[PDB]
Amino acid sequence: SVNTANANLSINTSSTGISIQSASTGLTVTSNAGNGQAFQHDQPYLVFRVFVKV
Amino acid sequence: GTGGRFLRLGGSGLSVGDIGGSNQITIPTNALPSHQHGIPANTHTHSVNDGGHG
Repeated sequence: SVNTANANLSINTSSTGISIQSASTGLTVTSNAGNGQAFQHDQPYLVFRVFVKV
Repeated sequence: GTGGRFLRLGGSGLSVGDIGGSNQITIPTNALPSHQHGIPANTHTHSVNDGGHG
C-alpha cells in the first residue's frame, strides 16, 4: 500500500491589479457668510443755527 | 473754518459749530450682505499601494 503524503507546495505572493478612478466630492456651494446690518455713515459737516424772520 | 463741509442743521444733540462725518467710508464686517459662493466641478483619484499578499 502507498501511505498518504503531502505535496509540499506554497503560494508565491502577487500584487493585485487594482485602481481607483475619478470621483467628485459632490459639494457645489459654500455656506452663507454675512449678515445685513445697518451701518452708520456721515458726510463731513458743520453745524449752524437757523432763524426764521418773524 | 468751513473746511469744505456740508451744511447740517443740528437740532438733535449737536451744538453750533460741531463737526464730524467723513468722506472716506469703511464697510464693517457685520455690514456684509449674506451671499453664497459656487464651488466648481472637481475630480480626483487616489493612488493605491500594495506590496502583495500570499
